Amino acid sequence: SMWELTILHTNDVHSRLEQTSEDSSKCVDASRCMGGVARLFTKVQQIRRAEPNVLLLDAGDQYQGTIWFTVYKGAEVAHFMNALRYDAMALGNHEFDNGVEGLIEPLLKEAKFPILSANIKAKGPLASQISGLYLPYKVLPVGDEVVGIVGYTSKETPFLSNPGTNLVFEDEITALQPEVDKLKTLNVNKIIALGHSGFEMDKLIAQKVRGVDVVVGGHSNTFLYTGNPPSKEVPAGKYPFIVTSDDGRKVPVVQAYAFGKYLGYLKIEFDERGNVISSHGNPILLNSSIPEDPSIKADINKWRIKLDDYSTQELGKTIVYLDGSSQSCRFRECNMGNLICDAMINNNLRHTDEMFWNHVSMCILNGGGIRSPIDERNDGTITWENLAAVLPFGGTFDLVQLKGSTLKKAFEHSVHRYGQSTGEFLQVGGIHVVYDLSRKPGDRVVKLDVLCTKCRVPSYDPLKMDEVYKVILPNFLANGGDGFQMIKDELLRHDSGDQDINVVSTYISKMKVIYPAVEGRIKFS
Ligand SMILES: O=P(O)(O)COC[C@H]1O[C@@H](n2ncc3c(NCc4ccccc4Cl)nc(Cl)nc32)[C@H](O)[C@@H]1O
Ligand SMILES: *[C@@H]1O[C@H](CO)[C@@H](O)[C@H](O)[C@H]1NC(C)=O
Ligand SMILES: [Ca+2]
Ligand SMILES: [Zn+2]
Ligand SMILES: [Zn+2]
Repeated sequence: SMWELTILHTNDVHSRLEQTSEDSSKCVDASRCMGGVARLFTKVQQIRRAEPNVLLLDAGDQYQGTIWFTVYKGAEVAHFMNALRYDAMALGNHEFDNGVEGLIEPLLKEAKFPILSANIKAKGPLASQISGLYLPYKVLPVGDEVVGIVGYTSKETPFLSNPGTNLVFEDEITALQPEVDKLKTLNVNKIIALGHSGFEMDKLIAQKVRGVDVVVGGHSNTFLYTGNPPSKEVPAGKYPFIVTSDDGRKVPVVQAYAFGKYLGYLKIEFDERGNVISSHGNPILLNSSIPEDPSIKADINKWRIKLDDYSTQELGKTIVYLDGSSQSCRFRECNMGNLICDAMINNNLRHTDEMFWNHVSMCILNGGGIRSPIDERNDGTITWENLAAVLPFGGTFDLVQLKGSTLKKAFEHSVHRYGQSTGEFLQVGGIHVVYDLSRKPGDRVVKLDVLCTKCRVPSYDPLKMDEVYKVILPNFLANGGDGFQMIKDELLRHDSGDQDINVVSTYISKMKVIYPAVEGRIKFS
């Protein structure tokens, strides 16, 4: 006999509860808007009504991304994931943004579906407090069968969030294998690994973890597609991505990009012993052709009311596209990057009573901290909401005194694994950097000119290794985030500065009309 399972899946929704523009920014032209829970619901229901055996799965990073999360703090996530009748979720690295308390009380206690992570181990007083609220696996009934779903979360989570020192993030493969074996001994022949580690780790899992039939991932924002893709996202491989396992089997790996723009859709065809005979599908583009469900939309609008406080007051206006996309800001100079740094610099110079930092002209900004673009087409209005999506962490723009040799080392770190859309890539201000990627990591920086401080007229002179420089940057980087160990360890002074979003709102309010360009601050050769 045969048994067909349809896996529906989302990942990295990032609090895009409402429908959004093509590029994930705030929705304005509703006729061309995409995604959102209301639209998703409609599509999920069409599938549920057509297919008898269906599972709806999330692979983490529902938390953090828009004012939805700033205001409702995870309660919106639980509430609307419950309304969509999610079958399971894997804990993501952003689910630990508001601490463990901020995971437990809004989400884990209010979610009506199992929330999973096998490689997160609770220790000390936390263990008994959190016992049962998340699980390593869940065995779900699906018709006359059962499907084991085993959870995992990125080992990078303690460096990217706030899980605390009571949670230990074990290696995924080590953590998973006993759980998958345990399931086998419980006569569970169909096993899905749902987790939040990235496409590369998902592939390793499929290869290395005996017993796993399917891997449904997230974290890396990977778009997979079989055929001609329906939008601007460039596929990284076929959907499903077939990994050939060490134990001689074809294991489908899947992911569904990000921002609720696509619903992932995989039909698995199983035998009576839970082996994958075949699988096919593609991620479904959630566009205007799919109507928003009326009930969910009405419910969204009810919850929306509280949020409209953050959209009312126009801070200012842009007359250019503010390119805060991952694809620009992690790979090259992006004008949103330049806007944010110029604001960091400018706002700091307002504090004239402070003697030490009032000629600071140099800025570095982790591109991965830039989380949304802003559109210029509705008279390019900029509200607080628009700004919250760009900078959703709520950190500070701190001030550091760094040696020249430290900065060279940071800019070397900035491109040490270039090509993988990682967040360490540095947007800059008062700095003209030139990379040669043909060279090896640790020696990719061929030119690094910075603005002189001890000079009457500021010009760009070469960074000297033994000179000392004053730089403005996010506290995340100052605290040694994004693997910038050299900053934390080699900084000479570190002063806590102003709140990130306030700095950029204050700047925009001051300027009225903004038009940041790409000027050749970061060049390649
Ligand atoms: O998003 P994901 O697809 O799950 C993985 O993205 C990874 C990238 O995001 C950036 N990042 N990560 C974290 C991060 C932070 N504070 C994290 C943080 C620290 C303490 C408390 C709460 C939080 Cl929330 N602050 C900035 Cl200003 N930037 C950041 C990096 O650039 C990295 O490479
Ligand atoms: C929605 O996506 C489908 C499938 O890619 C496409 O054929 C259709 O034109 C799209 N409709 C829009 C953008 O209105
Ligand atoms: Ca099996
Ligand atoms: Zn994410
Ligand atoms: Zn993530």
